[PDB]
Amino acid sequence: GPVPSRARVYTDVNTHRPREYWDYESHVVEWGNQDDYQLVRKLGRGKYSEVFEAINITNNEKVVVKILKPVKKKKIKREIKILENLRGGPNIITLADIVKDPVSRTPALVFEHVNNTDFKQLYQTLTDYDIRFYMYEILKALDYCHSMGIMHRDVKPHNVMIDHEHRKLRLIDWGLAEFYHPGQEYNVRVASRYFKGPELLVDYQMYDYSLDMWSLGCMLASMIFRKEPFFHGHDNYDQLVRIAKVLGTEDLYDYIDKYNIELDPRFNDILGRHSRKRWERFVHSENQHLVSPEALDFLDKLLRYDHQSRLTAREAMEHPYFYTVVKD
Ligand SMILES: COc1ccc(/C=C2\S/C(=N\c3cccc(F)c3)NC2=O)cc1O
Repeated sequence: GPVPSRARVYTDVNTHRPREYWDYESHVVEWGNQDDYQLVRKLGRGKYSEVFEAINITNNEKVVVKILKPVKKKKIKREIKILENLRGGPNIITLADIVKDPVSRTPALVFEHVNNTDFKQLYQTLTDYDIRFYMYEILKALDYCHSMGIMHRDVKPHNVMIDHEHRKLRLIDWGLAEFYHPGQEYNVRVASRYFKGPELLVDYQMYDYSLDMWSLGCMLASMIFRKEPFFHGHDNYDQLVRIAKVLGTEDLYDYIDKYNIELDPRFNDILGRHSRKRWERFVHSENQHLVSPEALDFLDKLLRYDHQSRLTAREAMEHPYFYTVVKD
């Protein structure tokens, strides 16, 4: 069978936490007052929820209300428990309340509000310095949640809220996040297609926090190279082919051979043979102001097939790419 794997950091965090910390199925929700919140406008809809701007009438402050569609109560408790565990951490969205919506007959999560700019327009305006600054702020959030025993599993631009006026960043949408337990096998149907790590694309279930670092590398590559998304697959099979055309097929085979994994035979006629490319080939006159040797080295150390070889969040924060970022 497949070779097992463990996280190289924060491996035992949940082992030595009290069971109440990670045993989300036993969590007892503390419900707030549903009439404290007045919905103002709908902001979005997903497969699992709708999100609204709202006003908390007990303080006349804007909040954001996520009304869940019906889903396994286990998954609802998981997201609530994770949000409560991480509340107050650096750049983690703050869950302010949980209420029962009388119309949907489901829980409604109430969050702090972020006056954000959509990434489609924000990414066209960010400077080299802005990108380093906000990448550092995302790493603070990821090192925190990893240090707290949690993997996010849906890192992508749409889940990073940025109020550019106040240089404020929040990592949102913890609905796919999970507790890391050594040796646990996880669902590989997580993350958005363009941000799925090779471990998900080869169906390796014993993955860990390092999945988030692949997704972050995909974000970085799209920003410094001005190509969004960077790995633009048309389905989950073509997604791995897009990656292999950059990282090469020999190291893909080294990866699956190390964990004694077999590729889906449907790759026999689509994968081809590809050399590993140098990142300089993606540099051109319209993105070179966002590229430096430090940026390419940092990106190279995030985008590794082997989840065990990627920078950890803490290691990433030590990288020379962040030397120019003003520290507080
Ligand atoms: C503008 O300010 C904020 C915006 C969002 C959030 C928190 C969210 S949105 C979410 N899921 C979605 C995403 C898209 C569509 C959908 F129907 C649900 N999960 C969270 O935690 C907090 C804010 O302050």
